[PDB]
Amino acid sequence: ATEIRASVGKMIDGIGRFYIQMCTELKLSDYEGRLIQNSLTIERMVLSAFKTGGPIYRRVDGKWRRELILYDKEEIRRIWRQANNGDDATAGLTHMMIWHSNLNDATYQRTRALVRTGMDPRMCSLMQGSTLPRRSGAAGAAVKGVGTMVMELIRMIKGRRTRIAYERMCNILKGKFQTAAQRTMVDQVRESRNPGNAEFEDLIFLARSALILRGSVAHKSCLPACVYGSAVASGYDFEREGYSLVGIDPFRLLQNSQVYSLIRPNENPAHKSQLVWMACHSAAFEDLRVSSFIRGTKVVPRGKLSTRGVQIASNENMETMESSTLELRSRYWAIRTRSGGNTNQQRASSGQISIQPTFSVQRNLPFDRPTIMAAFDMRTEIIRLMESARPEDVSFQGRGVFELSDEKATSPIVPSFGSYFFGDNAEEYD
Amino acid sequence: ATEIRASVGKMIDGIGRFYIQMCTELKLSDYEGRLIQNSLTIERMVLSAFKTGGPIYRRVDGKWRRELILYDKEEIRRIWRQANNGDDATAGLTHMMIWHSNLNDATYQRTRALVRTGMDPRMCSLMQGSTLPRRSGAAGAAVKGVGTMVMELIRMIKGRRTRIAYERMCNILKGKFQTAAQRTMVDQVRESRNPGNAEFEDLIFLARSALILRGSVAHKSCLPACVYGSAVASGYDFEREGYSLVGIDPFRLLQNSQVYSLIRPNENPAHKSQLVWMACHSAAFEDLRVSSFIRGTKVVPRGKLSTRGVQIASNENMETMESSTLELRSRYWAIRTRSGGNTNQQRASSGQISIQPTFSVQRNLPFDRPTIMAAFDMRTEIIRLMESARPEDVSFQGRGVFELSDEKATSPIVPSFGSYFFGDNAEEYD
Amino acid sequence: ATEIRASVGKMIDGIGRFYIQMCTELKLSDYEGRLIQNSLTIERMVLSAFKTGGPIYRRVDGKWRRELILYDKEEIRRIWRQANNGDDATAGLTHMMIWHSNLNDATYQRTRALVRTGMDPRMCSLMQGSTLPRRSGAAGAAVKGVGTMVMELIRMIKGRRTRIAYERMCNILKGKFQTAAQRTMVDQVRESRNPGNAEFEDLIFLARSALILRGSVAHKSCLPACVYGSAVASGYDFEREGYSLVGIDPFRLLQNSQVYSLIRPNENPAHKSQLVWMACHSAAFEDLRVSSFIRGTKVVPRGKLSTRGVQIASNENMETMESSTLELRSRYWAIRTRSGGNTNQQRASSGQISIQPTFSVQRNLPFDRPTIMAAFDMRTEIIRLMESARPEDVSFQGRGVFELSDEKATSPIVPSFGSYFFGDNAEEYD
Ligand SMILES: Cc1cc(Br)cnc1N1CCN(C(=O)c2c(-c3ccccc3Cl)noc2C)CC1
Ligand SMILES: Cc1cc(Br)cnc1N1CCN(C(=O)c2c(-c3ccccc3Cl)noc2C)CC1
Ligand SMILES: Cc1cc(Br)cnc1N1CCN(C(=O)c2c(-c3ccccc3Cl)noc2C)CC1
Repeated sequence: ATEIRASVGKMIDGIGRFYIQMCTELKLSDYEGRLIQNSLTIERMVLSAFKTGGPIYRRVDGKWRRELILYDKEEIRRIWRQANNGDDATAGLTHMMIWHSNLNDATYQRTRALVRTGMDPRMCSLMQGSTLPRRSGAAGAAVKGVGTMVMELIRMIKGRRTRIAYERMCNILKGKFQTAAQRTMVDQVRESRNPGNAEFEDLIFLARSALILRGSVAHKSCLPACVYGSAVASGYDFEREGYSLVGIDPFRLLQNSQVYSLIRPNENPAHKSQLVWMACHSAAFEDLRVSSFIRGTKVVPRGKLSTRGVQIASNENMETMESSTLELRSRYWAIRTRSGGNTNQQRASSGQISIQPTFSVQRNLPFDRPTIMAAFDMRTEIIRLMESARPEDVSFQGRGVFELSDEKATSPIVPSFGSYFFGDNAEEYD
Repeated sequence: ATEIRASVGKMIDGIGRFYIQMCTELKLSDYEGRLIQNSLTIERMVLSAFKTGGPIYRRVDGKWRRELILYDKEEIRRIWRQANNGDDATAGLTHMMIWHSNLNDATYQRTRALVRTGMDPRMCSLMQGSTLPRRSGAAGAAVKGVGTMVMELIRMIKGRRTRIAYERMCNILKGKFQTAAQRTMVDQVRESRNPGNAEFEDLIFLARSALILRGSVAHKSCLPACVYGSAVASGYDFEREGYSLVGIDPFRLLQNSQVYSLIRPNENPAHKSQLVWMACHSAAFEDLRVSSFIRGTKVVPRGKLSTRGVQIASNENMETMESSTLELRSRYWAIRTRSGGNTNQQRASSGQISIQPTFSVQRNLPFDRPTIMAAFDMRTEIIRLMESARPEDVSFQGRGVFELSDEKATSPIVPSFGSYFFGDNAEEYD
Repeated sequence: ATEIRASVGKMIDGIGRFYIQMCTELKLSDYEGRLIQNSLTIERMVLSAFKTGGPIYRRVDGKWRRELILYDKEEIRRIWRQANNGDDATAGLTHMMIWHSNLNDATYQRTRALVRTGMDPRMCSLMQGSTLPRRSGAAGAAVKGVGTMVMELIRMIKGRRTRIAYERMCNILKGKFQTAAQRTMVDQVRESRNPGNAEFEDLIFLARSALILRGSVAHKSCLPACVYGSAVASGYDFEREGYSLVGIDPFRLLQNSQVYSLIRPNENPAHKSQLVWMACHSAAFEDLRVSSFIRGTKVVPRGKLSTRGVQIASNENMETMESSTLELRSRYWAIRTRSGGNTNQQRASSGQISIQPTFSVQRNLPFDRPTIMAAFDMRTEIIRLMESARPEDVSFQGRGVFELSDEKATSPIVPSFGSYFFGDNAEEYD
């Protein structure tokens, strides 16, 4: 833990020093450095570098102005290495990619790409890290969802270093599955010589199963570089204090930060805020109920958000652009989990699925129909297993949210209970 | 459109002139002519004529009095032909039958007739135009529901002009089905020589399918004759202005009309009003949600309506009868559709049917169970097709309600969302 | 009825005289005699007698004190016989056992015992009278649930008087089943020579079926002995007035009684009250909706009750114990039923399970999916039968609740509509 917090603390400290350096280069005011659109361009530039540029937004005579500029990749690559105490520091780079991955996950549906891969577009909840490059970091692998891994595997299916890269991705997917049955099917896809349609059919099956028997997918609060830099500048030592991606730290940092955003004419700044909050705590595919309870205010579905993406395109004119504060704080916090929830055990039950009439009164007599009727080769084992699962089943027994002052997660608050962020479009009402 | 509005405008103009004529014959006051019970008798008389009579209600010394009278069928038949500029005018007649059909559809469940035909009594939503005579008009055919057509077909199954009338009804049903699979099954029932139990079994199957893969059934706002007549009298020219059954016109006319009803001691006039509003816009089997949103006030299920039928029987005594205004106006309007909604296409999906846990918090993990589990000869094609359908699926993408001033349907309002009018009795709570 | 009310009135009159006698022996004040914990010990002592003792709670110098004492079984057995006018009076004894059975049914989940018997722990609603001894009274047999009978039958399966006791329990279970198919399966378990796994598998099947096709299980309001005794003492004659266990009498008696309870530091007295009210009217496995409507205030699930059991263990210290009034009255009353609801008939339907679109408006088009899709050896007959059942189906047509003044059940009030008491734990949210 101390050792982990030490290295994490270093890479966040690196990103910070880099951002401050980059902010002085461009001669940006502190406020300007803390504009989200400016942070994303600077983040983009260091990622492309490993000519490079993008739009940078300044404040001249009461109006927001765009001014795209370019740098040498070598100059940036030099500035990054040196902000990270000599080392090449690839870890801090994939941390900015995962942040971009998370914001993409909240902003865009990847339906157009799912159909090409022959996948059900209703698998979006399985698509964490889909806009993340194949062969990302170890951190990138961890964050990638079951569906993402399946999609990457099909692209391959559809040069003996190709076979090892195939087996690598199979093992990444296998390690994510929490049941033996699901894992044995991955062995049958990996062990296959010259993969084709059978493996395609198998991976589509496995994806569907992961909607019920969920895979272990890592979640990491990753913040725009301007949040870290602003903290390094203001006198916070990430190396002496350490840092966590899954503990309280990102929540605490956001509670001590103020980021800004460019907002368009018709857009609701509160809705823009939800989007960046969701991305910040990797929450695109969380239950809206749990997000809402943590944040304090309601977390509304994508289709009910009166907002477009964070990035302002080259097309649109700056004259109508205004700048708003992003509300990125929370009521409570919670530990970010690697778990997909309970998949097996099946240790007893405890519950009630029907009633026995005591009073002679006119009424319907409720019963849990799917569950009662349910109880009446590896695919067969999988089907039977996911037929046993009920939406009513509770995962993460005992674990709860925490107050912002409870840094050591001493006193968990267990909450009393629309769930899907992407279940509200012109074709479906979920 | 202009040509259609021209003929529609003429037949509504005919009905108007007829009603005014009939109102002067009976020496009725304007108010009395606009009593719904009086309109229904006059409507009945011209339909029977093609001795004939019924109850007529007057206002003598502060009390409502019933006074049944009879006319020569020939005299009525003469009065109808002449109000319709010489022509026999059968179209205007079937328009009054469809109005009666719609009021029946809202007033009575046809369960007793469904059981005799060997049909599930839960098919009421398929029963538009069931009280409409076999071999009605072309308009009558259009308005008749899938279930109605099936019921008529069984009565036949249970004289070579019998075979053509059989094939006619098959084609009416076929034209209503929006899938190839459903249509090919109708060919197999029609092509059959000497129909029997196989065809009975096939048509029962087809009826069940039409609850999910819905048929194209026409909907026509048809108003009591007293509404049209009152407009002709007050100076409205249906021929110069044209008229529509599916556009704004009936809504606009109702917004400029005042009809009355006889109300019994225990009855809620507001509930009586809902019933006649439902009948007026052919809405017996609509989603109560959409009816409520259009009308402005809640549209309550039949079992929660403290009202009986519009017609006051010969048995009941007039001394307790009072007269109320029927509230037949709306907040908005909407185009009446021929469509049954989306049945096929299956072009991608876009949506979310599960969640991925981000926070370590005690909770259930929702998922759309029927949908996920779903994906695991013409009857087989039909079953597979209706197993793909979800109640969550959206039909009529882009189309919405309109303000009463938007005559050209320029600006659609898409609404934000109990659905069944007949799902609230002593045996079922739907 | 008069004859039944006569004998019931006698046994309740016996229990009363016994309790008063026992209260004078222990030199208890009236208030103390009406403390629920004191009533349960006295009840326990007469049941064990047929050395015996338990805790008795007094009020000394502003503090509650525990003082366990013992009696001769023979002395108690003498006191019971004589309070019941000479007779041995076993009936009044099983009435106190059924009361304890009901309080257990409300207090404890029997999941740990269900798993040992190889039964689904979600069958709790079938477990009325599980803590009641095998071979109880005839009254005890009636009150025992389908699941209880199955559990007892397995214990047997897992000395030719063993065979008759086996056949006896089979007949008790058979008489409870409301369908022929379920009854014929019980014949196949009973007729079996040397029972084993086939019978185990059959009885588990039968238990599952009874969640949908419910068995006829008796329900009896049985009150703590202190309620009866307090009424005998205050001048009520149960023998002249008669008494009922299923009519108005227990409701009326509770409305004229005041019982007390020992309450722990953290406990909500209102929640303690719900628990004893539930036990009093045998309502552990009723729909919470109907319980709430009758009682007047909400009847909360077990997991949301901030209370533990009624009995205060020898471990816990009395110094923190305070005494509260138990709120055991109701808004209305209802007849306690022997019926499990409608299981067959299938006489038509009457209802609506889909809609037909009238307006061209963007929306989902609801339909009852399970019901529509449903319609597409004795076990097979059972499966098909329970596949026809819908949670929406109405049982007890016409029957309703009554005002406390309507003793003759003249005017039934039919109510307008969380259902499970045990569907709210750390593993399931039902
Ligand atoms: C930014 C931040 C990020 C994370 Br992850 C957690 N904690 C954070 N802060 C740091 C600043 N902070 C203060 O109260 C301070 C400090 C201060 C400075 C550093 C450490 C502690 C303290 Cl207390 N020095 O002056 C004031 C005033 C609030 C908590
Ligand atoms: C009855 C009605 C049915 C339908 Br379908 C649509 N529109 C309708 N009306 C007609 C009457 N109306 C008026 O404002 C008028 C008119 C008037 C008369 C005819 C046409 C237009 C007008 Cl504007 N002449 O005087 C006043 C006053 C309201 C709208
Ligand atoms: C206890 C009780 C249980 C059941 Br089961 C039903 N009814 C019950 N009571 C009895 C007492 N009670 C009274 O009003 C009385 C009576 C009285 C006493 C006995 C009978 C009737 C009456 Cl009215 N004698 O004085 C007053 C005062 C209320 C109703």
